[PDB]
Amino acid sequence: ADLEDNMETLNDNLKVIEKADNAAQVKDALTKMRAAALDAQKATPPKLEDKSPDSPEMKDIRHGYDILVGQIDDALKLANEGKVKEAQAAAEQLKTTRNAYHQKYL
Amino acid sequence: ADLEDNMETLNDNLKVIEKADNAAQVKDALTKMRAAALDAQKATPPKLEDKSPDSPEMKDIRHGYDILVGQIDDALKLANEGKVKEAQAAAEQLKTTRNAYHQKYL
Ligand code: HEM
Ligand code: HEM
Ligand SMILES: [Mg+2]
Ligand SMILES: [Mg+2]
Ligand SMILES: [Mg+2]
Repeated sequence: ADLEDNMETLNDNLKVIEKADNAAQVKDALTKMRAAALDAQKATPPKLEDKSPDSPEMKDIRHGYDILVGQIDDALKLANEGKVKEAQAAAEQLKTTRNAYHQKYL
Repeated sequence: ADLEDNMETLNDNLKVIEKADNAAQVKDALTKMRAAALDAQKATPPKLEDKSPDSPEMKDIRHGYDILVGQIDDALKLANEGKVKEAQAAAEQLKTTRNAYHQKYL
């Protein structure tokens, strides 16, 4: 899957976690967002096509995703304990990384 | 070095930044710090030895460092812009991150 597909998989699943009632739904959604994130990371965004492999940017965007996966595990750890609400909440913090990094790379 | 040294390097250098009066000292300290972090991140803390690298824990431990590294980077950039005060101020935010993950794994 490509970046356009990765982001799409992310957006959709964060939606699902909103409409989610039971724990499981929330888990399968994150499992998916964690896969997508890592993949997205292995990619090179159109605004960085020229940027060098180790450009400070390439390191920034890189780290960004590590923060996203980090926050996904946070909510994943919770969905696992069966704690919906808490995960759903912890899942919102993700919009903050989205905005912070989109602002810089979208 | 071992997790005992890396942290030594962090506690040592962090304080250096507080007593420093010019950007230069700050940047050098932060640079050393950034290293130590990436290093501590690669080791397994005693309290987590018998754990699995896929364990919820290792993920949270993994993340903490990512948070810290990002913070060292945000203060490092300010120092490269000569904001000795804004830089030190940012550095302060590191403690918050330490007290938090030390509670869980120290
Ligand atoms: C889970 C939170 C996130 C959501 C819901 C999300 C959602 C989206 C959506 C809907 C798009 C538009 C895709 C299109 O129009 O084809 C997009 C694009 C993009 N996102 Fe995210 N995103 C998230 C997190 C991130 C993060 C953390 C990064 C960077 C570390 C990132 C980097 C990008 C980039 C570079 C694009 C533009 C792709 C292109 O130019 O085709 N996104 N994202
Ligand atoms: C840059 C802010 C930090 C400072 C100044 C700091 C400082 C220290 C100091 C002085 C020690 C005691 C070492 C010893 O007694 O030998 C220590 C231990 C430790 N720190 Fe940090 N630390 C920081 C951040 C972190 C973070 C983010 C983590 C999260 C993984 C962490 C995890 C640990 C652990 C697990 C130990 C115990 C080592 C042991 O006794 O085996 N520290 N830290
Ligand atoms: Mg996908
Ligand atoms: Mg004092
Ligand atoms: Mg940053």
